Formats: sequence, structure tokens, C-alpha cells
Amino acid sequence: TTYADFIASGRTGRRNAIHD
Amino acid sequence: VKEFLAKAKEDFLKKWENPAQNTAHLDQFERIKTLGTGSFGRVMLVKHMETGNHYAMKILDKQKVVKLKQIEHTLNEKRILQAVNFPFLVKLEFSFKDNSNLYMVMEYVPGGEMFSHLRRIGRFSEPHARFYAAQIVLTFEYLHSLDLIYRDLKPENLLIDQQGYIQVTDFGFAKRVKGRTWTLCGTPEYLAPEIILSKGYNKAVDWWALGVLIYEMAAGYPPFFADQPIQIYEKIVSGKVRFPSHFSSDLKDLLRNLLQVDLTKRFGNLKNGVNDIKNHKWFATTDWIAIYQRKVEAPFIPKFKGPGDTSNFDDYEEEEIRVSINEKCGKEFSEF
Ligand SMILES: N[C@H](COc1cncc(-c2ccc3[nH]ncc3c2)c1)CC1=C2C=CC=CC2N=C1
Repeated sequence: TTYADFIASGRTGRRNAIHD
Repeated sequence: VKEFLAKAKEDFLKKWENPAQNTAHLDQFERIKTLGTGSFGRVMLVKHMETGNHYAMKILDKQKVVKLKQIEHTLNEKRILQAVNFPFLVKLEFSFKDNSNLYMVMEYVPGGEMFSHLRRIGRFSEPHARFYAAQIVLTFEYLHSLDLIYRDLKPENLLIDQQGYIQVTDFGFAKRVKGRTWTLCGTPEYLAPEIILSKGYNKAVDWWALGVLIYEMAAGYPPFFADQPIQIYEKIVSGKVRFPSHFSSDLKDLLRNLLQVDLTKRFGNLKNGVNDIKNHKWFATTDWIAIYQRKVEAPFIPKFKGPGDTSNFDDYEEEEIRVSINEKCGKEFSEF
């Protein structure tokens, strides 16, 4: 399930903003 | 609406043209606990001795702001924040600076980040997501009416106050702009195609972000995610999005238009403006007036055992606040 793929991905924590 | 804005724009303009400076000093605050950190600064819970009030203090390292070339952005944040005023924007109480740092003292939101409740609960019901989206919809109508572009909408920047209503934080990328802008900024999962392809964009990038938010709030995950940024950008520009089977038909329809890679057809940036969003089916049940007044029933009321409680916030190492004996970046930040 996508929910499972998300939860297992390295992107479930606080996401940093980007710029340079 | 137009009656309201007009007057609001007049109060903003006055402050915008004559921003207040140095309205406090560090020694008038009691350091209590770091509530977040990162980039070039941190945010601490703090107590004001005169009033006994608690505030969230954002301390930015002047020298680090310069290494990351965020001087103008930083000046943008304070100048804009001291001049705006809306129920869903966190209030900037005081601002000042010393030899080493810039300081922005704001109203403390004990409730914590939406991100936290969202991740803990998994996903919000549609009536719950709609209630939060509506608040964002109005904040963007307010902001955009003032020529302001927010640029970093996400669960991590939305706090829940005592009444269960959202309070937007972090104006690090906010900017008053009439016309096209080009700065590359934001958070990966939320970047409009316009930004990633670096082709000059406008307010429309905010509306696209609202679309990512609603999807994430309702689904439990971003419509575009992957381990490395590049992978995520390929998805955003593909013009392909999938909706969980539980998303209502109107919800799917609303998002199709919001996550429209074709910024000349994407709701919000159309001829009818925000009304293409406010008059959408998924919103028919929404009393837009009621929400602004906060008289609508909040779907969730966070809990706190008292003022100064930080249980809704994670823990971070406590470094020390050092102010050099020499002024560090005077000229670069003279207007702050
Ligand atoms: N975006 C996240 C959150 O940011 C914020 C920024 N600026 C004020 C707030 C805030 C404002 C008001 C408020 N009342 N209670 C808590 C509270 C918090 C949050 C993390 C991130 C950073 C934290 C620190 C520095 C730079 C950062 N860059 C990203």
C-alpha cells in the first residue's frame, strides 16, 4: 500500500526547506 | 470580503512603510526550552518577566544568515510580520537584535504542529481537512491581497491553538511582490512545477501548495514522495497524480484543478480568483464567514496541562546563547 511505502520511506519526518 | 481587505490593506501599508524596530531586549526574557532548530537559527519557549507571558523566540545567527545568503529574505520576514494581522497568522510581539543575533518574539502556540497530530493520527477525515484548508484559503486571500507570497505552506508550519484553529508560522520566504519572482525556495514535496523548472512564478505556487496540503491532510501521505528530491520533482512535473479510493469525488475534482501543472488553468490563478476555490463543491458546506470569526466547531482541541507546557513539541539539545563583544553584521541588517 502507498501508506506503507510512505511510512517506510525516509521522508516521514520534518521536511527541511530548500534554497541553495 | 472586498470591504474587509481594503481596510486591512490600509493598516498593513502604514506599518509596511514604517516598520517598528527594537521593541525589546534579550534580558527581559527568561530562557525556558528549545522548541525547534535547524538552518541558521532556533526557536525557544521563553517567559517575559514584565507580563509573565510565554512567547516563542526565534533567534537567527547573523553570520550564518549571511553564509546562506538569506539576508534579504530575513529582512522580508520581519518587515512583513510586523505589519500583517489576521486570526490565522501567528502574531509578532517583539523584535530586536544584538551583536550576534536577530530576534523575533512571537505568540506561543502550546498546541504544537499539525504535522505531529497528522503523523500520529495517520490522516484527517474530509470534514477535518476541509476545516483547516478553509482557514488556509482565507489566509492566502488575505496575504495575496496585500501582494504577499507565502511560499512555504506545510504541516510543519501550521500550529493548532487552544481553540483547535490553525496559526501559520515561518515567514522566512514571504515576500511582497507584484509580478513575477524567481527565487528557488520552499520544501521539495510542496514545490510547484513552475519553481522546479525555474521559469518565473507568481502567487499561483501558493495555491498549488494548498493542493498538496489538502491531499496530505486527507490521504495521510504527499501526492508526490520519494527518498531523494530529484525523484520527487520528476513526479511533480509529470502531470500525474493518484487519489486514494476514499477521496470523495468533489475532493478529487478540487485537487485536479489545484494540482494543475498548467498554471494558466490552475484554480486560484484564474479569472475568478479565490472564488474558484471558495465556490467549489467540496466547500459548499463551508460557511466562510463563520470560519473567520472562529465560531465554527473545531474538530480537535489539543490539550495542555498549563501555560509553558511543551509536551506537544519534540526535544532538542540545548546549546548556549552567545553574544560576541563585537557587532557582527551591522550594515547588512541595519533596518531590522
Ligand atoms: N519550519 C519549522 C518551524 O519553523 C518556525 C519558524 N519560525 C517560527 C516558528 C514559531 C512561531 C511561533 C510559535 N509559537 N509557538 C511555537 C512557535 C514557532 C516556527 C522548522 C524550521 C525552523 C525553526 C527555527 C528557525 C528556523 C527554521 N527553519 C525551519
